[PDB]
Amino acid sequence: NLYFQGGTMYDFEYLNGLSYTELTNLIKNIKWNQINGLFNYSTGSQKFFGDKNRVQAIINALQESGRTYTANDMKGIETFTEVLRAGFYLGYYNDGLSYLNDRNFQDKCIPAMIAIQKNPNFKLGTAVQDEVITSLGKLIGNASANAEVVNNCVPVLKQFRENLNQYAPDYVKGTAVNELIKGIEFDFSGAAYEKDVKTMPWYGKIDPFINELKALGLYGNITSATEWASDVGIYYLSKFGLYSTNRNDIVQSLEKAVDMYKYGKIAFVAMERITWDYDGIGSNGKKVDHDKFLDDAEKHYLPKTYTFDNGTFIIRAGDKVSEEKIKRLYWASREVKSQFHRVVGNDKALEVGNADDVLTMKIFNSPEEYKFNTNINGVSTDNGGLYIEPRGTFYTYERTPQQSIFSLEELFRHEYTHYLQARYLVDGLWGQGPFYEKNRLTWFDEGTAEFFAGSTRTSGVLPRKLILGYLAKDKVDHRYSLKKTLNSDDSDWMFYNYGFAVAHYLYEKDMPTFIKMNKAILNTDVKSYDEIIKKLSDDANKNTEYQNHIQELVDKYQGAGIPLVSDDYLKDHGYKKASEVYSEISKAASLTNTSVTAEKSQYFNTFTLRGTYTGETSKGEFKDWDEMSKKLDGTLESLAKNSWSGYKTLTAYFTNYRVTSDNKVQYDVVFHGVLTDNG
Repeated sequence: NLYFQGGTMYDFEYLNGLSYTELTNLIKNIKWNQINGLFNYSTGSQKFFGDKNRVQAIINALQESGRTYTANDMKGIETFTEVLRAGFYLGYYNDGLSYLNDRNFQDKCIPAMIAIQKNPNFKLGTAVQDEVITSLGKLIGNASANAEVVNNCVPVLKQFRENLNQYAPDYVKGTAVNELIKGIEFDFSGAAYEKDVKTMPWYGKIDPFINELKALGLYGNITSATEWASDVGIYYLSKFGLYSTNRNDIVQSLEKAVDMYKYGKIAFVAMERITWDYDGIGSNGKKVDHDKFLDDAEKHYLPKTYTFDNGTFIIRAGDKVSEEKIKRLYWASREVKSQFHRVVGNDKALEVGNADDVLTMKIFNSPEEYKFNTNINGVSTDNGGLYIEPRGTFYTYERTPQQSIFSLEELFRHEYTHYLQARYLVDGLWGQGPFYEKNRLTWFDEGTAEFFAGSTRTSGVLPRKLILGYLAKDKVDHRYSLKKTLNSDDSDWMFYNYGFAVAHYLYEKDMPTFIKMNKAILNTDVKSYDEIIKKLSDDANKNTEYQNHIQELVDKYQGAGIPLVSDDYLKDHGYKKASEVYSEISKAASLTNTSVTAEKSQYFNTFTLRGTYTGETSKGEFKDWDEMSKKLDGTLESLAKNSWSGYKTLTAYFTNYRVTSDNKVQYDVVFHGVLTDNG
């Protein structure tokens, strides 16, 4: 025990020495944080809260300041309450203060609570009055409540309701009511943990309170600013509704919430409350179909369906997403796909009968509307969009330039690449096999995505201006070495931008290593991949190359752009007899043993042409790849010189590089374009 302070910071050793009179008066005019280690379990605090007479003194003093507080003076009610909250907290966690855990002791706070409630100043209004309510709600949270106490909250709820449009948007006002409700609910739920809810002092005695929550929940005229309040109303209507004699009446109000706000946030909550709090049984006594409700909700937000490639590529979209966009996205998928197969060298899906056999894209009208996707489909919506491979489904939304740096096409070009990685490159589950036991592909998965997003029809892969722009930052470190980028647990957001630079670097400056790397992933050769990463990491030379290549990108930024699909794709091409197109493409590409498939879409038809290409004597694999790129891009360009508009829709790739017994270069070649001949 001590009998001196120093510095307006107070120790328990010192507080323990004071008479109760002196103590309670001190607490009235100090902030709670001024008490040192207040929430800490000490011999000091043990001694302080261990005295049943002292805490009772603290309770009595709070009861007195509850009787006397005014709009201008709070009479330390905040401090009194924080001190008590500390009592109960330590009593919960530490034996020796366990008498503080007993609900029977906690009830000793009720007379103080009532005192606060009977004060004519127990109303929302000024900062003091509001803080008093906030403090009360938190104390109930740690202590106890009566049916009597709860019902005294009724005027405050009415006052809030009657002033919803002013009060709910106010942080302090809104926090007060929320703290009060949440506080009471926490105490009540705690007391009934595994006990029969029917045997509670307050059960059936809180009808006025419940009725006050119905009114909030079923307010109707919500805005963005006031929605949370009615949300609280519904959520806590369900919670307190448990202490009503009429179950079916409570569920009726919840079902009304669903009808009143539909496919908005509060209907989802109300619906959750029925299944979780009320056994998913309605007011009529029959099982509410939660699954149908979610299906109804998805149909409301995603009413439009667009089908491509014989139903293997489906877009479900909001009513406001442009049809032009839909088409552009399809053609964008085609551009990225052709570049991807070129580099990777495989177009045959790795597994049979996976969900990605059909690609599905769900595009909400807006970021606002997008949020209900987590509700509807159980996925995070804290993103610009998301590909879920086990579902073969991409979720995103249409967006304005102000809403996102990325347009919808760009984001799709990026995410689409993950669909390609998972289907055609990485065997088994994406993110969950041998290649993921160690953290080997983080740079690669994200880097190749940014990279392939820049695919074009006839120019290969180009850097996107936006990523080039990012690279324009601090040269002096901050810039990653080759070794750092390849070997990421946290890193700053720039990590992905350097991953891109590596991918681009390898593509432009070192195709041989790019191909070797992809073949390793493709063949599931974890050892070859690790060896390649090792050589690159250990070789200071490749790093210097990479460092200057970063500079080269930074320089290219001035005149760069975003590779996006051409308006040419949307043009009315008109008729062209199918057989002429095939012959024309076969001659110009020198294809052999060709075959074709025609596919039906929502707005057009398409064909896929497959042929063998065999050229002259091989100049090595990587030189072969380079020339094949140039020879093929050249064919696509010259074909566009023809009068038929449809050649401008063509995309092409090659796969399965090999050499003949006579060292002649040999590839599988694929062309894709619009088809305008029915027969």
